[PDB]
Order: sequence, then C-alpha cells, then structure tokens
Amino acid sequence: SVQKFPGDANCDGIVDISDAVLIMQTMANPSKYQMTDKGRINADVTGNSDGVTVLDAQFIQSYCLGLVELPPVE
Amino acid sequence: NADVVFDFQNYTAKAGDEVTVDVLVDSKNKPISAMDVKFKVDSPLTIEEIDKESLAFNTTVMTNMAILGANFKSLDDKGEPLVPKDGAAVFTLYVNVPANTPDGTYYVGFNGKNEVHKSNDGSQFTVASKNGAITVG
Ligand SMILES: [Ca+2]
Ligand SMILES: [Ca+2]
Repeated sequence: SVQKFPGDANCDGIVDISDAVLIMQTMANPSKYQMTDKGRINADVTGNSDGVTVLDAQFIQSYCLGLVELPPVE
Repeated sequence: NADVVFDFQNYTAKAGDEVTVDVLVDSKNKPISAMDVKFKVDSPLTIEEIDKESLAFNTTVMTNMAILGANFKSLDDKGEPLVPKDGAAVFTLYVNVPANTPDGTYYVGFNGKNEVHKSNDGSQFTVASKNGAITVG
C-alpha cells in the first residue's frame, strides 16, 4: 500500500489552500476538474471517512490558519 | 516586477479613532483562485477584527484573530478562478488607535505570509504591497 497524505488533494507534496480550491472545483464542474484516486483519499480530512465535501475544503482552510490538525496517516 | 500588488491605502486619524482599512489588489486583470495571508500594524495600534466578507471576490473570509490570519477561495459557480472586482476591498480590517498614541505614522501590512494562488496545483503569483500609512495627529 502507498501511505496517504491527508490534506494533499492535488498530490503536489504539501497541504495548502490550493488543495481546498481543487476540492471545490471538482464539485462545481466534475467534467473539467478531477482528483486522482490518491488525491481523493487524501482530500477526505473530516467527517469520519464520509467522502469529500465542502467541509473538507473548509477543514484545509482551518489547517492553513493553525486551528486544526490533519487526521492520521494510513 | 510583482505579478499582483496590494494597496493598503493611506489614512488619517486622531488618537482614539477606529480606522477601517480596505485592502485593494491590482492583478492586472489576472484571475486568482485563493489567498492565505497574515496581517500586522505598528504598535500601539491594534487590528481588532478582520471582516468575514471579501467584496472583491464575493466570498466568505475565514479568519484566525489570534495570528491575524485570513484566507478564502475565489471561484465562480463553475469553479473558475475570479478576476477581482475593480475598486472593491479584498480584505477589510478594523484598526484601533489608542487614546494615548503619540503623533506619528503607523503602518498596516502583511506579516510574513501573503499567498496568492493561481489555480488548483499549488502555483502562486509573486506579490508586492504598498501604502498602509495611518498618520495619527
Ligand atoms: Ca497540495
Ligand atoms: Ca469528508
């Protein structure tokens, strides 16, 4: 198995607000914007493994502000 | 030369006033996907609140007042990065000038973080800032 990188929706090796942007875009226009299989796994950071929603994007924003911690690597 | 330039604008105040600081941006009509920044002001002035709306992007700003941090995503309803609305505040800051502030010029600006994102891939614009003089007399 390849270890996931919680928060790294766009698979660029860092967690930052571009990850929140990608999350939003994939829901706004799925025809044009997609995450990879790894990116989608990475993007689910809150909600108890419920899948990717706007709350995941907002959680990444919170993380960028120093307010929350990302969930455990697996 | 910077890809985008923030204009904090200049203000006049007397001791005891609140100043509303409207931070403008010139991106040369380039679109912007998100911002993630921190602010400061010269002592003894304080930033009492960061507004939770960005008028330039019609979006909600998430804030952390403990670090004077603010961020947002700026996308249209189909996910496309937005060109900021000309003349509109990107951020609004509410600055307190204490009653005992000596006459002087006190600057508001960024505090070591000023990210402006282009897209969805971590790419960023280069950034400059100007003005931000609060002249207290
Ligand atoms: Ca990333
Ligand atoms: Ca989730």
